[PDB]
Amino acid sequence: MNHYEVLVLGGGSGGITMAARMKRKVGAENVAIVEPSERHFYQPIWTLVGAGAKQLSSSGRPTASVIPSGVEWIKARVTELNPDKNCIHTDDDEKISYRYLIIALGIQLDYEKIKGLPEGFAHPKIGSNYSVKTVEKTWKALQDFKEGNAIFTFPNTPVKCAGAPQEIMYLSEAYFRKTGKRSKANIIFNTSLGAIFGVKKYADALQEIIQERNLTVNYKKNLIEVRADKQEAVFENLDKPGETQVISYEMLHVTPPMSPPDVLKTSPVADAAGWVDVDKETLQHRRYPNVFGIGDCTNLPTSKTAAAVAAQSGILDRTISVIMKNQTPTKKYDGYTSCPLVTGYNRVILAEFDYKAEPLETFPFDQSKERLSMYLMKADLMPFLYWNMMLRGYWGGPAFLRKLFH
Amino acid sequence: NHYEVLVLGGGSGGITMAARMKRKVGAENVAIVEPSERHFYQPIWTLVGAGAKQLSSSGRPTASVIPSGVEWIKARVTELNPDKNCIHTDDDEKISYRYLIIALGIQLDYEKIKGLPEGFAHPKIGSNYSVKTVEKTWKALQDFKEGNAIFTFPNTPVKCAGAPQEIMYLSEAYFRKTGKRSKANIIFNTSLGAIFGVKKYADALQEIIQERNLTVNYKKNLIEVRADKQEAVFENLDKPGETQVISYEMLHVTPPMSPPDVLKTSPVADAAGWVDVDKETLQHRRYPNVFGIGDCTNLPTSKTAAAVAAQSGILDRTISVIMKNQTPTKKYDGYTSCPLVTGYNRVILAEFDYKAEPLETFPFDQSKERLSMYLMKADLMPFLYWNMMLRGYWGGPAFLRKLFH
Ligand SMILES: Cc1cc2nc3c(=O)[nH]c(=O)nc-3n(C[C@H](O)[C@H](O)[C@H](O)COP(=O)(O)OP(=O)(O)OC[C@H]3O[C@@H](n4cnc5c(N)ncnc54)[C@H](O)[C@@H]3O)c2cc1C
Ligand SMILES: Cc1cc2nc3c(=O)[nH]c(=O)nc-3n(C[C@H](O)[C@H](O)[C@H](O)COP(=O)(O)OP(=O)(O)OC[C@H]3O[C@@H](n4cnc5c(N)ncnc54)[C@H](O)[C@@H]3O)c2cc1C
Ligand SMILES: NC(=O)CN(CC(=O)O)CC(=O)O
Ligand SMILES: NC(=O)CN(CC(=O)O)CC(=O)O
Repeated sequence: MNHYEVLVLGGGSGGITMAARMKRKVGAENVAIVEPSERHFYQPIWTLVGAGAKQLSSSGRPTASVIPSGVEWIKARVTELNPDKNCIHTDDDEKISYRYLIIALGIQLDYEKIKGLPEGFAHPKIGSNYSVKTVEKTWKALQDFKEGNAIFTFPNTPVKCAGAPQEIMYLSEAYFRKTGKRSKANIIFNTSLGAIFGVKKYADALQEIIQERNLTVNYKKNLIEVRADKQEAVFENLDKPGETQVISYEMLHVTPPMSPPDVLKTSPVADAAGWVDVDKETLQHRRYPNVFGIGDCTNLPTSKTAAAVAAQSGILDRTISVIMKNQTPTKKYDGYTSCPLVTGYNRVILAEFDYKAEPLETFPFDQSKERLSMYLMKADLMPFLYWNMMLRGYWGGPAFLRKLFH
Repeated sequence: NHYEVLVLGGGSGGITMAARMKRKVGAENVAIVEPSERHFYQPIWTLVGAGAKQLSSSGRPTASVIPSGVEWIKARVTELNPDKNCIHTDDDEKISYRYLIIALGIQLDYEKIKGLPEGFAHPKIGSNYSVKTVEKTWKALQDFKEGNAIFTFPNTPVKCAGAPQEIMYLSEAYFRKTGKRSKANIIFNTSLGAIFGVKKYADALQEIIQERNLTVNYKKNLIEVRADKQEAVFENLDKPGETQVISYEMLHVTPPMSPPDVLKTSPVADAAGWVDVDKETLQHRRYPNVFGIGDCTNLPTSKTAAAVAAQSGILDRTISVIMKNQTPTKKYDGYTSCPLVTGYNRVILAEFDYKAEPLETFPFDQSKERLSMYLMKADLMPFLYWNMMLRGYWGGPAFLRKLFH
């Protein structure tokens, strides 16, 4: 069997970041990354791409260019995990064993659970910022909008970046105003959830925006079907089983149902729901002590964000090092996570919070207010620091800077 | 091989639907894919765990309930390719169909709890949800001397939401009748924030919980069992990262549950792995020749055999009208029932619908503990299950409800 001291499953945000940290602990030649995709994306940029404010090209880099130098890149798809014999399988029929395993497989997009998708993306007026293949379609639908309903969906599953499904609504609302066609747009947010946001301090701020900008939010309404032919969308009422609603749209933004990667759903490393089953403090696996998880694929009960990944990477780095000395971990993850909500082409509400769903703000001023400073940070600073600091393993939590500023 | 109607699963919904469609398309045009040699009426296991009935009475050979002339393919489904109208089995056989009925039930995942299932090799721990552990529940009740009697409820969907607490009420009554109620601290450690999701019966159970000094610990989920040390670890779902290690003299485990593995990645599943069907007609949302019944579906109601029975009448008509190139008319109302055994001689018959509101068959108040309803569940309904439901002659109780009113 091909073998590595540290095997990283997934070459996305968590995988690359952990690979860089592990290169410095065990040496590059002793780390491998299993990743089939040729390109690595900073997916937060896609919110602004779908709003015409950023280029798709700028959100990605070739996977080969972010692989830490000297780390082995296995360009393949994991097809099975056998933790009881410390090995995995790839779709090349290659078997790889490990001393330590880091699982960073992200979350899976399930557009096809929506009837009429993804076939319907071949038609105009429908987009989705959650995929490289549909994010630009959001912008074209926003551009080509003339009159009617502008509908935005939130599915009945876990999601990554719970703020992005509505960020694009606020940007869409602002685009209509600057283009003079706000009068002609009826803006609808049909969300499976019962609340606009899970943290009150920020839910309150967004509700103020919903009121002042004439937005309609229908709660517990989930998209089940798209008739891209007829520009019709069917929504189910989760509170009244059986009841469905057909509504026309002049533009529709779809947030797809999402699930654990297929390979994990049936794996011994998953919990009953398919997520990597790890200690919520240390990120060591609950049942396989040489297995670790990070990012969207875990059952860490916090919002699945890249900011969360960075905080987790600092914790996991310390967990693994301590276990390699057969000591007990002491540093505990607090559920830190962050959704910088873009509320317009020049404003961001920087939501930061923790396992308790209470604010945990880095800056001493009130981040529930729309701010230009926070827009610039997200749109211009954070991508630079992602490629050049986070992916090299030198960005953990902002806890350091939060306590500096008191 | 090809069959007009292919039924996946030879359980409650599978056998029932096979019997009904035998009468629609002919027995020779129906097949059942089911690997298990024994078929169980699982509600009895609640009383087996309490020592009130024998496990032998719970099951019959699978061969004994297959409708005459229907093909029993004793194998395990391993793939579903609905776009080519076929499935694969663990015999490397490929079977095609004109219509597919998916009745694969729910899957139990004891191994997601560290220390299980190997912990069942030790004493003092049982589970009524498995044939291989339900009798261990009864022995744990027997051997209980002094300490904590722990009953759990997981953080996943469940079949029969009432059973995890039914065996607690029976266990309480058993300790009174053996004199050792004084020596038992009895706790229901549940992942949920409520004792029951329908208020009328939630109030009834809460009054029973207070009157018999039972402890309910909400948002507490079993994550590990140290069977050797008789210790059980719970996570606090309200404070991620916090745990609690508890000693037990008796532990009853309700395991985490999930969709069958073969469905988790299947195109017929919704994003969560449940069979994605219309909530009223039970026809699949994306493949119009596919149907779902029972625990494997995403029907948003309690997963119960009574729900299967009501669903079998709707699905029978749904499939019949589709065969006649017509659109289905009759809607499923989400009817389901958990007849809660509250003691060795009493039952709260909870019946409700999609809106989580009571829908009682009888005109009297079923919130009250009743011997009539105990006698019905313990003795009559098993008879009616083997002899009417599994023959396709039991659907919704709607008719009886309207008469009895
Ligand atoms: C539109 C949008 C906007 C967002 N905005 C923000 C934001 O403003 N702020 C924020 O913090 N977060 C945001 N996020 C979330 C952020 O992108 C993710 O949380 C983060 O990328 C998670 O990292 P990860 O490593 O867990 O997964 P990913 O970065 O998604 O990486 C997973 C990797 O696993 C690979 N993989 C999958 N299956 C297999 C397999 N079987 N074998 C091998 N490899 C496999 C994939 O190819 C991928 O490279 C946003 C997300 C979206 C979609
Ligand atoms: C302890 C307990 C007490 C209960 N009490 C009650 C009660 O009082 N009232 C009530 O209404 N309900 C009760 N229930 C629930 C009831 O038993 C179930 O809801 C009912 O059996 C659901 O039927 P089903 O056909 O959907 O699944 P099942 O009856 O479980 O049948 C599923 C079948 O699918 C088969 N199968 C699985 N995977 C595959 C595969 N890959 N290929 C082929 N076949 C496969 C299995 O072998 C099984 O035979 C109770 C359940 C338990 C565990
Ligand atoms: N949905 C709306 O249009 C406005 N709504 C806000 C909401 O739905 O939460 C109520 C209000 O403004 O008083
Ligand atoms: N008891 C009944 O309702 C009919 N039963 C008879 C029985 O098994 O008791 C089935 C049959 O027709 O043979």
